[PDB]
Order: sequence, then structure tokens, then C-alpha cells
Amino acid sequence: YATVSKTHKTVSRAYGGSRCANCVKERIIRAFLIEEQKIVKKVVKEQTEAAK
Amino acid sequence: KALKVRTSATFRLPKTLKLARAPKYASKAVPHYNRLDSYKVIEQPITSETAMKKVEDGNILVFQVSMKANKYQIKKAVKELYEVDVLKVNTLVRPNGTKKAYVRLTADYDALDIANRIGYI
Amino acid sequence: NPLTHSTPKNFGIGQAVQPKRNLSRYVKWPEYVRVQRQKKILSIRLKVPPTIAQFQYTLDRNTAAETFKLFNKYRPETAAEKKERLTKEAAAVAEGKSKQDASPKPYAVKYGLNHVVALIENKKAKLVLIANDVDPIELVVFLPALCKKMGVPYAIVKGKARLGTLVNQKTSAVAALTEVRAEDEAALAKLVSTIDANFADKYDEVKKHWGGGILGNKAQAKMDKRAKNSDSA
Amino acid sequence: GRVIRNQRKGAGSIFTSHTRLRQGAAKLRTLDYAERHGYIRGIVKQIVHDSGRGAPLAKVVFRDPYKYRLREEIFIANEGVHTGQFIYAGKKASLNVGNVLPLGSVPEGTIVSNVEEKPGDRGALARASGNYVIIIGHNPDENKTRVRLPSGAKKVISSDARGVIGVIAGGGRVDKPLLKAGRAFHKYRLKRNSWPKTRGVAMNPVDHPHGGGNHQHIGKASTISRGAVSGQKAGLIAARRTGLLRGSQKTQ
Amino acid sequence: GAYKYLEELQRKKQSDVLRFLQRVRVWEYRQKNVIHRAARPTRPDKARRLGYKAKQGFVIYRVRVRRG
RNA sequence: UUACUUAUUCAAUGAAGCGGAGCUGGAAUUCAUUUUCCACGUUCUAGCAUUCAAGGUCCCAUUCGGGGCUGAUCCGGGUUG
RNA sequence: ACUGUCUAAUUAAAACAUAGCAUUGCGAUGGUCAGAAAGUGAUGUUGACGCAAUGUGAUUUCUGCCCAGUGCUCUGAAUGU
Repeated sequence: YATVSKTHKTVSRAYGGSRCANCVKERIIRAFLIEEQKIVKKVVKEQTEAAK
Repeated sequence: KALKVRTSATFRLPKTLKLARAPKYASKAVPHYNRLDSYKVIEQPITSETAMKKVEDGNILVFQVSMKANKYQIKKAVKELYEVDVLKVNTLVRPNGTKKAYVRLTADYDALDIANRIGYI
Repeated sequence: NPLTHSTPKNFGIGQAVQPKRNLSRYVKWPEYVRVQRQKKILSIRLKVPPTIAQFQYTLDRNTAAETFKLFNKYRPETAAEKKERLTKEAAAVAEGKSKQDASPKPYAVKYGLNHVVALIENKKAKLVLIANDVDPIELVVFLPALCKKMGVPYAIVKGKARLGTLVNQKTSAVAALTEVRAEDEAALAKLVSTIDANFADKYDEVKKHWGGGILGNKAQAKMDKRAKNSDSA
Repeated sequence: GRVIRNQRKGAGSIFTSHTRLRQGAAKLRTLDYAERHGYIRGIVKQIVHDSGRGAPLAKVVFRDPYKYRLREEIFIANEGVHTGQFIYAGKKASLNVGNVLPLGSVPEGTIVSNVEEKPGDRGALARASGNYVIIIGHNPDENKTRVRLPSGAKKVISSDARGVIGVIAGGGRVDKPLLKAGRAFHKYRLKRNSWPKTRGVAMNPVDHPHGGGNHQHIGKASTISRGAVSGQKAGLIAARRTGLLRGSQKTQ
Repeated sequence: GAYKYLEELQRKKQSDVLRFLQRVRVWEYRQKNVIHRAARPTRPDKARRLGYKAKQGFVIYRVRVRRG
């Protein structure tokens, strides 16, 4: 793998020759929805400290 | 005052100054001469009936060389003593424990011309 | 402001790998550091006898300043000073028919333990400064008591190194004054009165005080809060 | 006589443990600040067979609190855990199967396993397959916890010692007969060397205290005292009763 | 001189001052190596009467032997 | 008989958060007023967490950069039992 | 019971082993064992569904009475040695 060019050991994507386009796909789903839920989890506690 | 800030829990040895050697007298006071110079590298040509066939046909000089010499020192010794550029050198240790080198010369030099320049036919 | 955004980190446990803090409290020292620290610690936790405890009853900084100011006036002759005086007296005895006495009588501090102890036994020293730092303390534990026996006033002062500086040694561990110029007899008398008031008058009641037995601050905290939660309700 | 076999067991030449294929020492996380002040969350990445052992092991990866790296610990898989589960290790963690908690923070009757003896020795008790201890009570002053060990022996231990909730997987293993000398061979092939242990009564008087005679018999009492000597301890050491146990052994 | 006072004082090994020193020093010597270099004699007169003189090339080594 | 930790013994850790006090939070009841106790950033999810840390503030001589405090409470240097 | 093993060079067996059964020690400051010692080791990268010590020898059906003797063992006893 040191004699061949870069395009034999990669695909053109994030996580190219490491992950497999379906584990990359669920990685983007999971990163988006939890960090969006963390935006919900911030302000849903900002009503409990505003109403206690 | 105050004490210094340590961001690690490990103590390692300080990088102290280590001085170079400045002796009051020489190590052995006379440098040795060249242990494996060009007359000691190649000792003697090999003139057996099949070694003589390599001189005529193979463009190869069969030399007996020193047991300490490597292929760089034999490529440099043949070039020094005979002023001949060398293609490749193949060496073996003979079953009487001495070394034999198959020095191949380039195509510019005729090994049979150098063979009777050295003085063996 | 413009495109630079204040994003604070969350260094609570579970998130956001902790920043580099001062772990000098938790650094695994070399073995000589730990031995030299817990040696002091062990000499504090143990109940010390009163004839060792009298050291760390050291002289106060103002009186120490005055004492080293007086003792700087009688610093002994240095090596180049001895060379210049040896030339200026050897020529004098050889030609000027002197009896090796065209050099005046020196006034200097006396030092070295055998010299100073022999001067105290002869009742010849007028003041004795005693170091508190000496690592075999058996060299100097008899120096208070002997000074109380002989009527020589003595002061335990911080620094064998500071005693060594006044005498051009490295350390000297004791220093004495036996003869003093008459321009300094009053200052020597006031310093001796302060030193008697601090050391020699206090000796026969200091001689009974066992020192040490001082707990560490975790055990100190534990003991005080045990006293404050049990009794004080 | 000569040196008998269980005295050769301790010199450790061929009687050491056959430890090539082991995955590692099964251990809890060390008591750092997160484990005793709040919690921390790891992921179980793999449930894996460890040779020489009946229980499966679980690689659980954690985030290093002080350095940007990952730390993989090798727990014993409690029954029910699955790869991909989030495991919560710490004082203020929740009472779920898989979460390792200190014993002071669990109610009485909690079924934990891999429970420490001293707080910080990373897992000592209830550690073979199927086993578990029962937290039976707390003494909150001088803070201690009475638990019941798998042998039925009760034990008071520290309330800061940790343990993972649940019982250890692979249980009910020994209910299947081996049926073969081959299965006992391959069983002890990855543990040590004591499979074919010839009865001491069939040996010679050099080889054992039981050997010899024109019949195969022990000759003297097979119950040997505790204050006996290495070389004599062949039989039932310090046996306080013998014969078939009829009645409730089953200590209260 | 001081060496007579030290010579007599190192004979009272049951007195309080010497047993406190023996406890502190027997901890400290136990903390170091079995054979380790001593920078100076702890008994300077006992060393001195056994032949020691404080000049270069006279060396003190402390050493620890198992009893019994 | 039961207490101490400093001898001794055991254990863990690239000796990382120990001990004491504070800060706001609230349970909490005030016979004067705050006399005490618990907290004191993480739990749908097989993602992610690193460049003295961004920001707030003060210097340097503004060129690109560099430093101090804070962010991240103080105190004791007993690594923790 | 089987498959298996052993007396190389007079005995291959009904002997040994075996699974199965049972008993015992032991919760780590531990059981069993090693070393002349040790800041030393085996079991142990272990933890009672485990390690160690023995007896019996698949399955079916059972395993009776005796603790006086000799052992082992006990939260015991006491005014004997």
C-alpha cells in the first residue's frame, strides 16, 4: 500500500478508506439528531429553572 | 514568593549539560595506518583452468581477496591498482576459508588485455 | 464580536477533557525529596525532648540583624589580607628590630567548635552565637547548657550558612566574641542584655517543655471538628 | 519416600496456567475522580469468549477524562448486556443492569456481581459464571455493607467498593455433563495441568501417603489435621465432618 | 573541645534526647539504600578516634545488615 | 478497655482533583437572625470531544504576533485509601 | 461400562485413566504448594458454576446398623497438667 497511488486506497468522501458509506451515513444522522436534541435539552431545562 | 506550576504528576531527570571529552593526553598517540588498504584487499589473482576461461569469455577477473574486504573495498581496489572501471563484483568464501572475487569489468576494458598487463596468462 | 464566538467549555466530569492544572500537589517526587520532607515531618510529629526543642527558639530578625551587624565589624583576616600583613610584619621584624610586633593585636570572631567550647570552659567568650541547622545535633546540644553553667551569654541564631559568611567559611556552626574594641562595648552590652532576656533567663523553664506532637492539617482538621461537633452542640 | 504430586504443584514448572489465548485480566475501572464523584459513560464494543473461563467478557471503551484518547477496559459480561449499550460507571449512576456502582448507593436486596473487597481492587467477588452477591444491609455509620457471597458466607465490606448490577453471563454452564474424557481434556487444556489425577491409593508408598498394600486401601484416617505438614496433606484436610451430607447444610 | 562532650553523650543511649535521635535516624537510614554514601560522620569523634580525618580521600559509607 | 499517626504492614495510580473554608441554589424554623442540612454542568440514540481554549479584561508599541488574570473560588504542598 | 493409557528390552491386563457420583479446605490479612532468604514465587490474566485435596468409577436400582477404638473437628468446658 506504499507503492500505489492515493486513489487505490481511498474513496472520495469523508471517512474514505476507513468507513463504508453506510456507517458514514448513520454517523451523519446520529450527529445531527443528537446535537439537535441537545439544543432541545438546553431550553427544556430553561423552562424548569424559570418555573420553580 | 511562590512555587512553580507543574502540569504533570511525573518527575523526570533534568536535562543537565553533558560536556565533550577534552583529554589531557592522546588515546594511543599514533593513528594506525590503513588496516585494509588496496594492496591488502586484493592479494593474488586466481589462475585455475576455469578461472582463465572467465578472463577470455566472461570479461571477469577472478581475484583472491582478503577475508575482511567487502564489495565496495574490492571495487575500489581494482579501480585503484589497475585504473579500470568495474561493472559488478561477486565474492564467495572458498572451502579452504579464503575469499575469491569475480570482478566483472565494463565493456570498455578487455579483461584479457589487463590479464597480461598484470602478468599472468 | 464580529465573527468570533464565545464558546465556553464544559469541564465537568463526563465532558470536555480537563485542562492542564497545577498538579504540583500530586507530583511523584524523587526519593531524596520525600526523605528530606518526611524527615522534617517525622521530627515534628514525634514528641521531642526539651534539650532538642530549645533550637527553633531562634533569635528574632531585628536582633539577628543587629547581631550580624556587630559581628561584621570583627570579621577575621582573609588570605590576601594575611599575605599583606605577613609581608608588612616579616620585613619589620627582620630590619626594624621589632619583636614580631609591628602588627597590632587583632580583634576577630572566634569559631570552630573545639576552639569555642574551650573558650566557654575558660570563661573567656563574651558572646556565643549557635546555629540551629546542624545535622548531627549532638555537636551542639550541650552548647546551651554549658553556656548556662559557665555564665557565658548565648544566642541560638538562624543560619550556619550565615555564620559561615561572617567568617569566610561555608558553614561554621558556632561563633564567639571574646574581646571587643571599646568603641563597641555599649552595643555589645545592649545586644547581650537582649540575648540574656531571650535565651538565658528563659532556660530553666524552657528546659522542661517537651516540643513536637503537632498533628498534620488533615488530622488537625479532624481533631478540631471532633471537638466542635461533640461538645459544642 | 519421594516428593508427592501436590507438592510439585507449587514449584510452577508444568503446573502454571496456560495463558496464551486469554484476552486480559478482567477488571473494573480504577477509582478516579469521576467514578467516585459523579459517573462516566462507556460503550460496550464487543462481547467476546475468553479461554479458560466460562463467562463471556465485554470490551467497554471509555473516554479518558484527562487526555484526548480512549481507554478500553475488559469487564465480565453480566447477563443481559449487548454490544452497543451505554454503561454508566460511577457513584451517581443509575441502578440498571451493567452499570457499576459503589455498594453504598444501592438499596438492600440489589443483585450485583464482580464486587470489590477493598475499594479500589477492581473486582474480586462473585465473578465466575452465574454467580452474584446480595446486598443484605447497610450500616451507614462507619460506612459498611453486609453482603452475602455465592458460597452463602456473609461478609461485611466497604460501602465504597463497587460492583456491576446483575448476574454474570454464561450461567447454568455446569448442568451439561461433559460425557467424555475428551471434553474434560479440552476443558483443562486451556486452564492448567491436573486433568488425569491418578488416585493416590493406586500409587506406591513413595508417591503418596495412601499407596501400597496388597489391597487398594487408605489404611489410616483420610481426614488430615490443619496443623499437618506439607507432604502429609493427602485426603480431606481439616475435615470437621465426613460422609454424605443429610440435612440442611445451607447456612442461615 | 567538643569531642569529649560528644564522647560522653553518645554513651547515654537510653536517655530521651538520644532515643529520639535514634528513632528519627533509624527511620531515615531505613528509607535509603542498603549501602549508601554518607556525606559526613554522624559520630564525628567516634569516627575520628577510629582513624578518620576530614581530608580528601577519607570516605564514610552507611550500611545495613539483617539481624539474627 | 478504647483512642491517635509518625514506626511498621497492605493496595492503587503515566502518585489528577485529598482535607478545611467559601460562593450562589433550595429543603429548612426562625422566639432575633440566620442558629443547620443536602446539593454545588454529563442518561432515548454503536456520532463527536486534542493544538497554553473560545470569550471577558489589562499590558507591549501595533504588522504578523507575544504575555498577565479570568474562564476553571481560596487555603494547606499529607498522592490516595 | 465404553474410546483411551502403562511396565522402551519376559507381564497390554480384570491394572491406570475416564465421564458420572460424593466428601473436604478456602471470601484473599485466604486454602493448597515452593524457596536458604528476600521489597520472593505457582494456582492467579484466578474468585465458590472457582481453585485446591481425596475417595468411587457410565447408565438402572440402591447405598443398611455402629462415634466404643483410632483419627479429624467444635460459637465449648476448667481450676487437672
